Amino acid sequence: PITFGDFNDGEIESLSSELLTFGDFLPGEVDDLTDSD
Amino acid sequence: PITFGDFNDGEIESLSSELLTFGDFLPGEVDDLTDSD
Amino acid sequence: PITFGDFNDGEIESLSSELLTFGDFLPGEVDDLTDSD
Amino acid sequence: PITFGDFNDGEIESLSSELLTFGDFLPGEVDDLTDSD
Amino acid sequence: PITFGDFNDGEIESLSSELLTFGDFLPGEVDDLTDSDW
Amino acid sequence: PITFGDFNDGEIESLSSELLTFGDFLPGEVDDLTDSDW
Amino acid sequence: KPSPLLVGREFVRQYYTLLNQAPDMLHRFYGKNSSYVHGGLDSNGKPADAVYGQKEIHRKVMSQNFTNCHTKIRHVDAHATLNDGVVVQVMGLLSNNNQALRRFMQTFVLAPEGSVANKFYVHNDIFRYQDEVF
Amino acid sequence: KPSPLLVGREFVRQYYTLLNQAPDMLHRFYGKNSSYVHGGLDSNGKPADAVYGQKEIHRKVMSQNFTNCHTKIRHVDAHATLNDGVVVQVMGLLSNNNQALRRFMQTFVLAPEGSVANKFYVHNDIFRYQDEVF
Amino acid sequence: MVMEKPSPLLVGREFVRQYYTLLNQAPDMLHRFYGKNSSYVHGGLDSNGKPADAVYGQKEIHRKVMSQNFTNCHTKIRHVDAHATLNDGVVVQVMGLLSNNNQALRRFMQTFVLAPEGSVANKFYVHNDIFRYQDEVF
Amino acid sequence: KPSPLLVGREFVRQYYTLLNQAPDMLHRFYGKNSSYVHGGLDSNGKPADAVYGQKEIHRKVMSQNFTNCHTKIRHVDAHATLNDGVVVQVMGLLSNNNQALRRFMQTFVLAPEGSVANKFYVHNDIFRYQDEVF
Amino acid sequence: KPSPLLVGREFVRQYYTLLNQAPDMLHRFYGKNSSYVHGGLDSNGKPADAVYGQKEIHRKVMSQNFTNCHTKIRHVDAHATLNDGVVVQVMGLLSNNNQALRRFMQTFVLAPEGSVANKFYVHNDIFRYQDEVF
Amino acid sequence: KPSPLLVGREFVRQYYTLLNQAPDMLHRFYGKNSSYVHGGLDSNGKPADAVYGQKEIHRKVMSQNFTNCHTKIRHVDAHATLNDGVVVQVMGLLSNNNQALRRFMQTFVLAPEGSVANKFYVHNDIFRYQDEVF
Amino acid sequence: MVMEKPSPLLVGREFVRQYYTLLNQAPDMLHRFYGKNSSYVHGGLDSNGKPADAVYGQKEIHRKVMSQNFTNCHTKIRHVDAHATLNDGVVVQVMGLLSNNNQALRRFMQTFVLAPEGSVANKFYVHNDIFRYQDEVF
Amino acid sequence: MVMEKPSPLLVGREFVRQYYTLLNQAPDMLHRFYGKNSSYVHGGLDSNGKPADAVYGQKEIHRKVMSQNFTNCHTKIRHVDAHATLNDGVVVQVMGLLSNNNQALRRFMQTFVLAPEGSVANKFYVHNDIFRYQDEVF
Amino acid sequence: KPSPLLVGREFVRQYYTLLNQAPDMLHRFYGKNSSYVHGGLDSNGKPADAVYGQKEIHRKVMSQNFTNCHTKIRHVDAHATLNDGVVVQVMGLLSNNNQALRRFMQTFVLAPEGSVANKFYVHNDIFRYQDEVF
Amino acid sequence: KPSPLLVGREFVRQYYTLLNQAPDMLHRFYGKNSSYVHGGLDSNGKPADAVYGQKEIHRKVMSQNFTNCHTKIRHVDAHATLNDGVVVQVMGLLSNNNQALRRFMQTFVLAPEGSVANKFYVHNDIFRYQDEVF
Amino acid sequence: MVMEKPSPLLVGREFVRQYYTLLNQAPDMLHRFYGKNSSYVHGGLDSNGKPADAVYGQKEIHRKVMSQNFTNCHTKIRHVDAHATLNDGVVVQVMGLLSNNNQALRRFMQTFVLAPEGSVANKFYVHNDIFRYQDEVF
Amino acid sequence: KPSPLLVGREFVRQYYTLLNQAPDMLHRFYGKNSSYVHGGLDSNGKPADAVYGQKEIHRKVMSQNFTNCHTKIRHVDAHATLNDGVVVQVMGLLSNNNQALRRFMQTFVLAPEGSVANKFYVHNDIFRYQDEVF
Amino acid sequence: KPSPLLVGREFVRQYYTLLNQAPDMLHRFYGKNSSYVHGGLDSNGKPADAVYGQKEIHRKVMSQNFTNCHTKIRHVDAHATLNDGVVVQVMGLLSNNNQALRRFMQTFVLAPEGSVANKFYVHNDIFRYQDEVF
Repeated sequence: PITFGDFNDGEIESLSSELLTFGDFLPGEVDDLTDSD
Repeated sequence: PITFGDFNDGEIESLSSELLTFGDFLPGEVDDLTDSD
Repeated sequence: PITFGDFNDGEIESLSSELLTFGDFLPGEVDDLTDSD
Repeated sequence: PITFGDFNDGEIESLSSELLTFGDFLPGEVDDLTDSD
Repeated sequence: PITFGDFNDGEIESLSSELLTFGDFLPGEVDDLTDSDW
Repeated sequence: PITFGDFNDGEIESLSSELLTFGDFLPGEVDDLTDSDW
Repeated sequence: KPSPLLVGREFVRQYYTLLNQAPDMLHRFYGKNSSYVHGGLDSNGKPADAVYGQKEIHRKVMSQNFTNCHTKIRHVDAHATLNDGVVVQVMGLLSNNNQALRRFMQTFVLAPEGSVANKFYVHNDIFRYQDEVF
Repeated sequence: KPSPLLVGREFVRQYYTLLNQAPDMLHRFYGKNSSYVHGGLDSNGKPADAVYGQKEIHRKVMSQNFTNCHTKIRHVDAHATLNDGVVVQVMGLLSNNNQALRRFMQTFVLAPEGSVANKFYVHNDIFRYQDEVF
Repeated sequence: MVMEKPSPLLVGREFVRQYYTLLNQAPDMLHRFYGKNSSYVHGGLDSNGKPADAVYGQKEIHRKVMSQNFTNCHTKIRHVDAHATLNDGVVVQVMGLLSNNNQALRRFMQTFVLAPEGSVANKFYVHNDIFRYQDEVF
Repeated sequence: KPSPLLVGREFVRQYYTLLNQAPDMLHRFYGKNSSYVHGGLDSNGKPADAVYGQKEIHRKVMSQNFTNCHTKIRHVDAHATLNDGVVVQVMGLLSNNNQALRRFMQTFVLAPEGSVANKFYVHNDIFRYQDEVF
Repeated sequence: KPSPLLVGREFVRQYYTLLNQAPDMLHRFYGKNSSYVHGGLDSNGKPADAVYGQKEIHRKVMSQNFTNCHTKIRHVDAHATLNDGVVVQVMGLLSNNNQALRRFMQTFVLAPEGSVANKFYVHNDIFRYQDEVF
Repeated sequence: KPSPLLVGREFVRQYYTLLNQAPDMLHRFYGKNSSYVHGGLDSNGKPADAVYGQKEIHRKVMSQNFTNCHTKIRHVDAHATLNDGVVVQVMGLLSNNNQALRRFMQTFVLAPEGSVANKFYVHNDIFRYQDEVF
Repeated sequence: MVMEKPSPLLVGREFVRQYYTLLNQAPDMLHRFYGKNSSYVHGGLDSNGKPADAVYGQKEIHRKVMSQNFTNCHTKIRHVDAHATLNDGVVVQVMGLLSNNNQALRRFMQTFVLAPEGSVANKFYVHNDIFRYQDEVF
Repeated sequence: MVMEKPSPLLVGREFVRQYYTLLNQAPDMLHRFYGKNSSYVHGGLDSNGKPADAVYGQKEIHRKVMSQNFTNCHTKIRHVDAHATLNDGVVVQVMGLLSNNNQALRRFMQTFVLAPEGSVANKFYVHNDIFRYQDEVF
Repeated sequence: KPSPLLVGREFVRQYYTLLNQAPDMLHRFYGKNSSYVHGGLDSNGKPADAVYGQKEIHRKVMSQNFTNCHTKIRHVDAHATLNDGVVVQVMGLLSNNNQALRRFMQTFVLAPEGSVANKFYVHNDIFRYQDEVF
Repeated sequence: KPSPLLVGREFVRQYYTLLNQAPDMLHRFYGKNSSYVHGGLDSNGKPADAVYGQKEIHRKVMSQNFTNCHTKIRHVDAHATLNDGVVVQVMGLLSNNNQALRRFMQTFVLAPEGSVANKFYVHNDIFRYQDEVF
Repeated sequence: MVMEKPSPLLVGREFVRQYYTLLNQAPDMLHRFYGKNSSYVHGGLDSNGKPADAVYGQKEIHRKVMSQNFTNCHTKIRHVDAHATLNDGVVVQVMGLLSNNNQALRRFMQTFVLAPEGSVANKFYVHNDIFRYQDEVF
Repeated sequence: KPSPLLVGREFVRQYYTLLNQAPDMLHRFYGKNSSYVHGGLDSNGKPADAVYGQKEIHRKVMSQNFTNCHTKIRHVDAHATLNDGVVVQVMGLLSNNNQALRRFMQTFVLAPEGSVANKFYVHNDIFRYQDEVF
Repeated sequence: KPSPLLVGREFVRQYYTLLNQAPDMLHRFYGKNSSYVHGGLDSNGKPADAVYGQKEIHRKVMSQNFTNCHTKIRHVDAHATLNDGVVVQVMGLLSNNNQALRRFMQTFVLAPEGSVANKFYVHNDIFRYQDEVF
């Protein structure tokens, strides 16, 4: 268990919500549109 | 003929209108109302 | 014991310290000089 | 005689002095050091 | 003998050597008179 | 022998009398090596 | 369920990234019978009326002419509301076509999709600037 | 309960004594949610901005920055307001920074704090130089 | 169309206007501004060189206000400052010039403390009135 | 060749008449080497900065806000001075913007133009309120 | 004892992930007496004094106002320093406000907190861009 | 009637030559009611406001402060416009103050002054980098 | 309700929007944007390595736009700057990304010079259009 | 060691100091401050109620100063303002308190005009002296 | 015995009031072999020679020529020192002859007479301005 | 005996050399009854009070966090005082943690130990930053 | 006259200047800048396409600096940023251009972490040296 | 063969004594081929050009009408130059007509006459105020 | 033969570009027995002395440690002086190591080579900042 600052084990892992989608965009479709392309 | 600055013979003396009145006030009523009262 | 704010009875009266003098001035003569004129 | 604004013919040509050098630098040597290097 | 701008040596010192006085008082006369008071 | 606090003679100067050096270079070798070039 | 605050933060980030990158694709965020009042003063200076539906929202977004829409987001508040929705109040600076940044608020109401869990669509969007009002 | 006139005389004497000696402790007279206005100098001297609370009152007093301010009280009136409070209207001459005598009026509304009997704090403090008006 | 009950400065200015207009026009009617526990001083000067004392009560307030005859008095208010105070009240500090029966412009010095009636909202009565001329004090 | 006293009274009358009627023309009294100091307002009214030239004097007058300034001149002293000039020292009561009568000194040093006989311009103009100093 | 390289990669990943998602919690990485210098923020943009302390670091981060700042890490080097510390040099591409990819240096110096094993905080945080120099 | 392409090459060569040598004389190219717009100077550098007139153009050029600006012109296109005018679209690399080669595009619209044949003045001058937009 | 003539920036941005939307949807109608004396380059590259020359006419502009026959091209405008110029017209500088027939995103440089039609008020046509991709030049 | 000549304010203040110190110490030497064409009036009232006139010469300066015969008078200067004027001279405006022969301090109002002597550099004499009390004027 | 802070506050008030009112009378605050330093520039410009002895401080004060010397005390510190004396550090603003306020400090060292209790004479007086060393 | 000015200058040099090089060694300057202030702010923004004793002085110095303090001395003025002591007035600029320089105002009082010749100890020390007072 | 001690920025810049001048003049003597536990990497590339690893000890840095020719290299430093770090040491971040044996100048990325020796005041050695050309990375 | 440093110092002393003691006497310092600038402006906003010749220098000095100029010399740097000439760099503050001091920048070039020992004349003189350029 | 203004402008451009690009190659601008005082601070704090000769000039230039020296040239003046030389006065800003810009002057004296026509070498170089004198 290695953490930095005052974060616990997996604090920002729980903050990051990969299955949060909006509209009819597929999971990560907005990011795939944004990066590269 | 004694004048100051760049004024002519009684330039501002003719400029100063003593008979100019506004409203019901007599020619000097406003001055008398403001002065000493 | 009429007092105001958080002042104790006699706090600022003791703060006055009329007996304090400086130089060779007599007590209160500085005030006498400045207040008169 | 194509000129722009109120510029005489060859005015900035005279303003440009290619043979003016300082120190022991050869003509254009300073540009050479500070161009693409 | 160091001088500049076609000025005689000490031409400027001599010109500016005067002090600020008033009337016919010599420099320090007023101070001498008020020296009497403690 | 002017000293302040409880410090001895020149204790402050002794403590603070040390030039900035890097590595095994006593202060001066680097300037010596760059003195070779024009 | 993710916290309303996290949902609001993520939606604000995605929305203001897509606004800068693909303004024409912004119509996908909304659904049927969704309000959208982003706009300026009308001919008489009154606030613009709402547009409802994906087609109308896309038409309004295209008419807005969002080119290189740079946002500078000062505050995002997200709270849970009725029908398991999320209400987000956003304050920030917006600059379209690299002009001066203008202060704005924008209120989102995001409604959950009945079919797919952990999925929201923008039921309500209420954008307005500051100089157009104050 | 003491006579309101006696309270007024005691307060005027003590307040101007502390004013003359140590201005920094003037805020000790005031408590919470108390109003203090005095003359006025924001950009031109006309805007008189009210301050509330001990911190803001102390800040205003330090900005007004009396130095050996002298005072000659010509008249003091004390009456009984609501909630057993006292209203004290004082007319006098003030000289700040060893300047000339200037006519002034100062109105106190003093309220009892309740915790200690015969204890009052400056709930309202309105100061105004006579010269500024007229 | 927020109702926005009047600010204390507005109440103070409105009260000053009404009080002084009524005093100039119908000063016999001035007594209804005061309540049963109202304190009143108006430029008093007893026959001792000191300012006169106060009157506490509406009936004797009326008695004293009739005692000082008020005919066609001219008032010019040059400062009004009103602030909120305890029990929702308003404290008003007023200065100006007052001349009764056409004498010279006398510089006066006034402080008002108003109190809500309680029976009806936005109703105030003069709980405290302190009024002295500059000449009688300085 | 007029009397210094006579030109002093004539100038003081004309100058305050123009000051009361049309302040914006005051600069016509001055030339280019003229010095003008009057009151002062930089931080708290203490720093009085001299201005020179007709443009600077006019700007200073417009910033000094003369509107309906009533002057009751109590005393005028006029004397002869260098280069056949005159010096006028006047004491009076000034009321600007319909304030109260404030005691003031005003000192003019008037020089002849030379082009026209019996013609003078304000070479030096020092104004000072008595209350702000005493 | 974790490998310095391992903690370097873990920290670079976690730090840039949180920087992309929620910039407001960047200061949580830093503690007391820690130094943070990032880019240039001034009228000219050249000078930018480093800030110290969690409060100042958070204020600087908010002033910069990161929004969808995407990072593509091209290289990361981690080495062991004094007090069992870690030095992490990072080369990458940063794009803030959905702008173009810009080459950048970052230099972290991480010290162990001591209270908890395998715990590190950003003691030093130097940031530099490509366009700023060269 | 010279070839618009020839006029474009002549103008681009002379304009960037004078730009490299003596920035103070750039306004000499421009006349009256001409528009000059550049990258933009501000507290944030975002809003670029055009200026009109020789005086304002010279002031803006001095403020934006060209110095030893090396220009490598990748491409120049010159075409004929209204009133026998010329339009010059120029792509190149600019390094001001010995910074790096930054990609830029600049559009000139030149009109004849009429009095002298084969004489043109900059009527419009729009300059733009790529780093601040792309 | 003052009926103001559109600002040159507004005309430039509106023209950019219509131009690129119509180019994306119906390139066949694009030729009607240009008048008789219309000069045009659009990312040209002849079989020599140098950028292609300019073309000078409406019917030929139509031939050109059928020559590059854009289909479902995607355009992403990043900058538009419009200013007034001679004869009431507007000079427009446009920059962004264009991909024809679903290739990669390419930076481009565009300069527009518009002229009033003369017969109908607030009617403009593309007098000059200069468009070149960044890769074909740098 | 740049030898700048004294500024008008500096010379005016220095003259005021010397004048009001010599007035307190040796009034008999006060006449030496003035020259042959020196006009001087010092807060006088004639036997009519109007302010007294001024004397116009060094001998009458001496006669006047002996006339009001100042002894151990106390002076407290509150304001001095000096400005350069025509012919290199300095005009000085001074206000303070003066009490002669140990009465109460009286507010006074003064104007000074000095002129260079001409022979010795940085030497001035009191060309014009106007002095009046506020009691005799207001 | 009074507190050193009380002694310092009272002495600061008395001295800085007597400076405005009766500057010539200040010489009775000092005594035998007391250091007085208040001064401006000299031939070197930085230092000012101290004056010792009542006649010397009186002469130096008269040379200083304080006319309506308005002071403005921003801070006063008073601490006890050797032989019951009090050291006072005063920070504030000074204005001689109603000119612009200048920042200053003044250090007092007050020593007690053994003959009289609560009898303090200024053994040391040092004065300096901000603009004269900065 | 040596000159008070010389011993004061020597003490200022040594004191600031220690204050930067070895801040934890600073307490050795002070003695049993020594005082110490170094311009602290707390509560209502009032400046911090003094501390007494060598241990308390060391604690305050350690708490104040002096790291690589850079000091520029613009004025030093030392004079004789009671018991052959020296009063020192210091004007300068101080920068802590290599941050922006702040104007500082300082007063030292040094007293002989009693037995060792030419041995002085810091009886009193007062320090104040300019921005915290003015 | 206060001796003081050098600021961390001064130490970093001074070290950069000495390090690079000695590198340009006598690369063989570069090894004396490090210590027994010094980590050092100078723009490496293994036979895989990935950047090479670092050496961890005086002898290894000496071996590496002998490994690369490092002769008559020209360096132009564009940025130096030094800050204080743990144990009084200084962390230094360096940006510039390097060219070894007279090739073209290539931009490089460098980070220095210095450590006080402790035995002698104001003496430092290179504890950490990270250097990679940004041509094998980007 | 005097030291250039002392020669320059004495020349600056004499020049700035004569600037206010006798401004009309300043032309005697210059010669036949002598330049002169003293920081002038015009309608175009560009700084004023130079004048050549003793008569033109005298006319320009009279036009600039220096009256009671007060100069504070913050820096003088004199060095040897061709033909045993002296180059002098002057940094200071100059105030004209007793107005506000302005920072001034000055470069003198002094050449020997060649006929008298230690005889120098002002070959070149360049002057510029700070506000008019920066 | 070119104009002195042209020579000065070209030399300023070349020198201040070589200073940024190749500071080590700056020694070639000077010749034998040439002054160089680009300093300002030393051990005692007084302005630095001079270095003569190409070797000494190169040594001092290397000591300055110029790193990405960004110059900002506000003003350049060039005049013809004795022995056909050119005197240049340069005012502007300088930033070393991308720090804050500091205001400065630089005085150049360029002498002509006897052998090569139209050839100049820097006989004299003087450099000064504001913050080291004002």
